[PDB]
Amino acid sequence: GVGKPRGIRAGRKLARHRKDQRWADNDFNKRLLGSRWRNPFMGASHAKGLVTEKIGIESKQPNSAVRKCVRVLLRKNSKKIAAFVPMDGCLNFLAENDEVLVAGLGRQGHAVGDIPGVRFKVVCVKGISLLALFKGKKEKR
Amino acid sequence: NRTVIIRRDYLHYVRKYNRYEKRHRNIPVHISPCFSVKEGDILVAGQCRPISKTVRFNALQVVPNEIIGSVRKQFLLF
Amino acid sequence: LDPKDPRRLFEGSALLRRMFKYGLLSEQERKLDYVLGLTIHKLMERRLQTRVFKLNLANS
Amino acid sequence: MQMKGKGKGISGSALPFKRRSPKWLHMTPSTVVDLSVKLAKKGLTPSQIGVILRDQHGIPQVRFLTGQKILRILKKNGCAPQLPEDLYFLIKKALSIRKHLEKNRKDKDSKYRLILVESRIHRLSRYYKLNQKLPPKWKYNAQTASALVQ
Amino acid sequence: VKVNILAECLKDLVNAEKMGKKQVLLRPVSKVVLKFLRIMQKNGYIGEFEVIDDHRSKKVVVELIGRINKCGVISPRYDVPLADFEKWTNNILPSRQFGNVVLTTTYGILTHEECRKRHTGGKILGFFY
Amino acid sequence: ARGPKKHLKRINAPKSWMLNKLGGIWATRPSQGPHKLRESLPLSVLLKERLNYALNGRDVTLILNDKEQNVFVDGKVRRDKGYPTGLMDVVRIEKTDQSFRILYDTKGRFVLKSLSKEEAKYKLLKVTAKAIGPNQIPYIVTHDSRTIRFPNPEIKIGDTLKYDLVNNKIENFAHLESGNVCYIQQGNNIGRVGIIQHIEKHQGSFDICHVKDAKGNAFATRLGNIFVLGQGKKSWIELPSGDGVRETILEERKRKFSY
RNA sequence: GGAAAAAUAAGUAAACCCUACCAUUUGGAACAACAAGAAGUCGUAACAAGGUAUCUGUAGGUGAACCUGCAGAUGGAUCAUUA
RNA sequence: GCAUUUGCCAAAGAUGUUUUCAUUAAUCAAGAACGAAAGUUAGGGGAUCAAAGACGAUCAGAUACCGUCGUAGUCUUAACUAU
RNA sequence: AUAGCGUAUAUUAAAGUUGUUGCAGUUAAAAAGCUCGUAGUUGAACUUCUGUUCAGGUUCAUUUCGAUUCGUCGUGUGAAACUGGACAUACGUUUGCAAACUAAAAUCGGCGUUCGACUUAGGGAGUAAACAUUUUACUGUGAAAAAAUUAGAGUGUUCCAGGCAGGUUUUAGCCCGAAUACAUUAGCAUGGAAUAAUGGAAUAGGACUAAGUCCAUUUUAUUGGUUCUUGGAUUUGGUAAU
RNA sequence: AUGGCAGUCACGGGUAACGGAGAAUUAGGGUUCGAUUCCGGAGAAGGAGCCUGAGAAACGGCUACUACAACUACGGUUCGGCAG
Ligand SMILES: [Mg+2]
Ligand SMILES: [Mg+2]
Ligand SMILES: [Mg+2]
Ligand SMILES: [Mg+2]
Ligand SMILES: [Mg+2]
Ligand SMILES: [Mg+2]
Ligand SMILES: [Mg+2]
Ligand SMILES: [Mg+2]
Ligand SMILES: [Mg+2]
Ligand SMILES: [Mg+2]
Ligand SMILES: [Mg+2]
Ligand SMILES: [Mg+2]
Ligand SMILES: [Mg+2]
Ligand SMILES: [Mg+2]
Ligand SMILES: [Mg+2]
Ligand SMILES: [Mg+2]
Ligand SMILES: [Mg+2]
Ligand SMILES: [Mg+2]
Ligand SMILES: [Mg+2]
Ligand SMILES: [Mg+2]
Ligand SMILES: [Mg+2]
Repeated sequence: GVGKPRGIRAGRKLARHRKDQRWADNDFNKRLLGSRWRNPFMGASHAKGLVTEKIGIESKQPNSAVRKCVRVLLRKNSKKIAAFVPMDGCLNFLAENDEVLVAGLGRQGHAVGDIPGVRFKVVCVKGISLLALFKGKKEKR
Repeated sequence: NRTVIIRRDYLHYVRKYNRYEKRHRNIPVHISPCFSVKEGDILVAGQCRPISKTVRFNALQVVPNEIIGSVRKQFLLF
Repeated sequence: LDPKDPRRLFEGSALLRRMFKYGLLSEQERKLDYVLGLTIHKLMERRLQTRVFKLNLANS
Repeated sequence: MQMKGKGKGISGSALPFKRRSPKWLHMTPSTVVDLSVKLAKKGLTPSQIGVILRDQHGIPQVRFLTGQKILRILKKNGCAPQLPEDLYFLIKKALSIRKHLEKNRKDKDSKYRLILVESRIHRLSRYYKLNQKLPPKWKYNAQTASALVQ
Repeated sequence: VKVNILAECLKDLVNAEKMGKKQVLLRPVSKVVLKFLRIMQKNGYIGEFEVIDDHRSKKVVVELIGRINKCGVISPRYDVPLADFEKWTNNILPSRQFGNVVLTTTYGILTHEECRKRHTGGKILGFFY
Repeated sequence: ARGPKKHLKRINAPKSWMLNKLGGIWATRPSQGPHKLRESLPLSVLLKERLNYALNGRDVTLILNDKEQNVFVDGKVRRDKGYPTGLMDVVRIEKTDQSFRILYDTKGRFVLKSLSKEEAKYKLLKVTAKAIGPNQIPYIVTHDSRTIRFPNPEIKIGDTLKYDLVNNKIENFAHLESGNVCYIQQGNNIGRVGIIQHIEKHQGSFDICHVKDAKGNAFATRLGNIFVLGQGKKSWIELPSGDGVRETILEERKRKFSY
């Protein structure tokens, strides 16, 4: 036989074994350990915040570039956040102290290959979708 | 005092693995003096009104039986 | 199911009867096995659209 | 092959086909039963008695001839060897070990060997007790062994 | 030690047809081993077979036609309601054309199929195709 | 819970009422009466959705409140939106002299059987309990929650009586024993009518019974669900949906569309 | 004779305090610490028998990689030599 | 892990069995017996080799690979350590 | 892709990437250094096999028959197996019912007998209750609310979906509906022959049977005393391949 | 009198846990959810107490405490609790 036991009377055994050997899964181990609740958004999908300052960050390995980023202060959470401002002129709209809406970039964890320690995207300025501010015929204040 | 604990031995099925595990419920039983007890014998209880916190079963028919030692080890799908 | 299943005998027939009212299978195609060989192309042809046109009732 | 993850073979002994008693021999069950119990009285193991009846008085398989297994014959005739060969012997050497260990309180291979032998004895007790073939309060510890020594 | 000699005997046999043996000697044999055997025989998988009387527990010799593709047992012999059948038919059998999943019933031992006839079945035993 | 429930939900009201799912949200809750909640048909249901004499809700409010008295249940007047008309009852619609049997389908839906001034007289009663009470007197009780004084003594507890409503008189009873006809008031088998085969009591707390009928089908149900529709093959009342016998979904098709 | 305020004892026990303990969150600093990177700085450990080999354990020493003793394993730079 | 002779002490496989016993069994959390080196405590012992150390040489550098010496250990009794 | 389409996060599938089905474990991650060992898990083989005949379907086969058509039925054989019977040292016993035939005896008729009808005895078969160590497990039905899922009928303009609706040319009334299935786990009723566990006679004692004796006891109006029925206790003797 | 429970997991802890009916994807087996129309439970600011009644510890009733809401001529008052 193989490692696993094949008895009709040994269900219990197999059961406990699976519940145990199962902790070896990160996806499991992750949600199981209320880890999602401890991140900056507290599980949340999005978070409002105030711009603490627009800072720039350098690209990594084969890339060399000045990334646009805003240091934000989340509201009820109250944490320092590193937030990447999307497309071209974008940072030209973010005025310091305005209200911003941030969300993650591809599965909360690794930032885009290029960025260093940034885990967030900026989608709203004073409650005005960026895309909107990006295309003239849309909006501006 | 005129109260005994009977242990029932049954199997439980496990949906996934499609197999069973062992399990035992313990039961508070009242024994009228009439029948004579002994440890490790099969007994027949009836459903009588609550007589105490646990008790809710009275002995009605006793069968003497022999188990050489551990009553705990003993597990029979009786 | 067994070929003589109270269920099949009844639901099978009724399913077919419906393929007939909508004309997807021809009289001589009873057996369930045929319910499968049904082109989406065939079932598409039995639409008010596909019909009005194939009834020379339209230019296209 | 008992307590051995590695060693294992086949000693011998295969009862011949023909279930009847050998031709050449003539002995009402009773005739044997006498020898058996007589021999036994002298203080013999059903294990050893059978050996004689084969080596000495050409009786291959007492069971085949009597329709009775030695130990049974013996038990019916009061001549029952109290404690079974099985247990008896194991305990014997189990003990012999202890004596040797004493004057050689350092012989480790023997400490080990005894551990195995004492282990077996607990396996027989479990058994022989369950077949109500030995009082439940039986217990081999050191006193059960020295008890038989007297 | 040994267990489910039906399994002991069964694979010893498969190994036979698979190696191309002309016949097989199965050492530890039982009623079960034999019933299963006459069920394979009856369905035409194995050929004529003889049971030698080992004064202990018989030895059997089965002739090998050459049509056995595989014949094994199933680990613990789970219980199987008649409703649990397709599950196992699509599971064990290589097609909806060689239905041979031997089961044990109260009605004895029947072919995967016969159990639907008698309308009962119960615990799985083995399979052959 | 707070106290005692007092309403009823559309969704929760029995499938026996063949109710309007989309309907509203509630449904007239049966009033505490002769028959149990589930086993009953409140008048409002009986006229509105059943007969269809009424319609909107206020329609009833008129009928049962109108100083004319248009509804009779077992020779008595009733003016309660939800009087629980139960099994084997007799309802008369004054203004038209209509007489009905409160009986279950063969599919278990409450059906209204039309009676002739003849049967409208007798009603079938099943015996609940039987014991002697005050000052050496015998009392019998019927499912219909009837309490009887000085009843014939040859009546065992699980009996079935024929009642002459006109004289509030009994006549020809018949216990349940191997060889009679019966109606099953509730169960996975209600609405059926067959010949009692035998009654195996198990005392441990639940006795069972078997049955046969037209196409000689085998039926199984608990005694409490057996109502003796008659003694020795002859039924005592006209049954709805022909004879009390249901068809395979297969037999229904072949009978109707003949497949 | 009924009977309001008052007062009474045992009781249910709100809150509050003190004495221990649990759970869940959240906090904290210079120096320090950790993380990652490089054609920083010093040398060269390892691959090549990588100056006559790595490697495991344990022990001791050292700018650093590491060296060294005792015992192993080849994943070795041998599958081999009484005549 | 175990190789000088000889003598005791209890043990073991395999083979041989027409001997008994007749399921006594397979594996195993708990729970125990062992477990070269190196290392540790308190005594012995101390020939050889030798961590640390002292020196020569080699190197641009060598408290490293060679060489001269040398302490602990390496041997032992009784404890402990478990890789 | 399209009145929609991006994005963030948790979650399903791809995940045989948490694996009972269904993984891997020399070197890729992974056998513990090694043995003992109660829990746990797992356990060899034997106990009516088998044969003959009858019957009901079932299938399948068909150098074949009768019918019908746009695909079925009946008939015959062979065969298998099912079933169920019976019988064969062979899955039961009692009851009541029904009973089916036979062996005697009676009565009746013709000429003691040839024969016939009608009685007692007799078991199948035919039901219901009592028995076959106890469960597992499987069949089956009782129970498992409604809504939801599946699903029948049903042109809501199709459809979601509601459960309605169909024909005024019998219209102060007609026709038809609101079906059905699944529901595992634990409990109840119940059919059972396999596997599996469990059990019965080994100190002895058991079994069946007869008598004796002692204790206990129902109906006999009730209380005694006998007897007696009914349980239990022993002793003995008989029977059985103990 | 000294028991009752426990590795066939007691006792204790976590749960962004009220349980079901069910919901999403599904070859089979599974994986993840069920605050939320049905049912059952619990509660009405926290907590305890009670009147009344067939019936509630009710709470769109009352009493006191903790924290509060509304009016005041500051004496005192409120039919003051929107998880309808
Ligand atoms: Mg790259
Ligand atoms: Mg066991
Ligand atoms: Mg061997
Ligand atoms: Mg009312
Ligand atoms: Mg009762
Ligand atoms: Mg570097
Ligand atoms: Mg080293
Ligand atoms: Mg170090
Ligand atoms: Mg030498
Ligand atoms: Mg030690
Ligand atoms: Mg020293
Ligand atoms: Mg120089
Ligand atoms: Mg030196
Ligand atoms: Mg996309
Ligand atoms: Mg993963
Ligand atoms: Mg017989
Ligand atoms: Mg808790
Ligand atoms: Mg939950
Ligand atoms: Mg609710
Ligand atoms: Mg309740
Ligand atoms: Mg609101």
